[PDB]
Amino acid sequence: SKLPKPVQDLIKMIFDVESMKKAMVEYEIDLQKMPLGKLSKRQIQAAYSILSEVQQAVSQGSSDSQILDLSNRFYTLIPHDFGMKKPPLLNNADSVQAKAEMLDNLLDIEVAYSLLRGGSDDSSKDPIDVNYEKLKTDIKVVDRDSEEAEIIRKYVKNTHATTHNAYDLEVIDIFKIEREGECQRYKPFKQLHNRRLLWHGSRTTNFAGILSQGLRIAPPEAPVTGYMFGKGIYFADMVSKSANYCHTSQGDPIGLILLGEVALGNMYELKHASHISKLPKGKHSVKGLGKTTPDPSANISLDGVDVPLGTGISSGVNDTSLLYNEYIVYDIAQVNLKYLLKLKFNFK
Ligand SMILES: Cc1nc2ccccc2c(=O)[nH]1
Repeated sequence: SKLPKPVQDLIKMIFDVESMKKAMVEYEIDLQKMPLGKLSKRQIQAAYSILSEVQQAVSQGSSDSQILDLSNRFYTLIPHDFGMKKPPLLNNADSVQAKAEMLDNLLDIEVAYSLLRGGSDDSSKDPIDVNYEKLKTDIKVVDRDSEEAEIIRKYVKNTHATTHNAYDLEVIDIFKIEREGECQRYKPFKQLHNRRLLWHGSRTTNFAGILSQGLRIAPPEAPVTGYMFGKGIYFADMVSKSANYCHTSQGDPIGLILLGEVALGNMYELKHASHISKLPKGKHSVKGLGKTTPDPSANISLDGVDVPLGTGISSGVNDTSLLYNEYIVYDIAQVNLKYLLKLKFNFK
């Protein structure tokens, strides 16, 4: 009752058990054999190791049956329902990427559903108040006419890529967030140079986890797929690049995005896929060099932090496998989430 409507609107939204169920069904998971309440960490941890066993087998060149065994084992562990359609073999990069994408969501779906059942949920206290406390995060509404509000709205407007011409982004709510202990954790990197305010798009069902446990790196068991520069935390300077990872449908055009203080330091600027996790001496990050970059001449120093809100301009790089820039850090302590934005997607 006692929280601002937008802050409340956000809790019910991120803690929706019905939205969690929707995602499971969209991954073709058998909710009769694998309900929301059966999902466990060691089960998803096991599901990662099988995908890593699959990608190793395919690489080492295995036999139909031994490769088929891991496909059966994965589905036996994570009950799937394909109806009358035959179960698709997990024996290729597209097959593993799609299952690895699912586990990421299922990981943050578990972390969220566990929170909901956890705690001394009694009766007198408003469901919102109860759940907002469980995130261990100070969520405060940013005023419409504030300084930061104009900066954040300039950033959204100017960094929307010409390629991403399928929606128009519309800002609904801006929240100044501060995760419990994050500043104490980030403290060793606050002094570091090249600190930037960057974007991070993610599915709505993952935010109760993102605000609960912060932005995280894939576990060692996870297959090394989907991401261009290894297991690390990925950001964009282009809003629409991150906004794409909200997976907003025409029926559900409401999604959430992030702005985190990423302590980049000396960036190991690459142009083509390169798995590392272990950076080179003196480097603190990786920068995926894109053909299009926000105007470096139009940089802003909001709170002594670099904000590349420049209009989309082409960088002088053409020998690169990347359309737009991306940034990766391999230490979760180098991130410090500042804002959470509620965005409307207006499809053409
Ligand atoms: C999950 C995720 N991956 C990304 C990769 C590149 C750039 C941005 C993102 C992002 O925002 N979320």
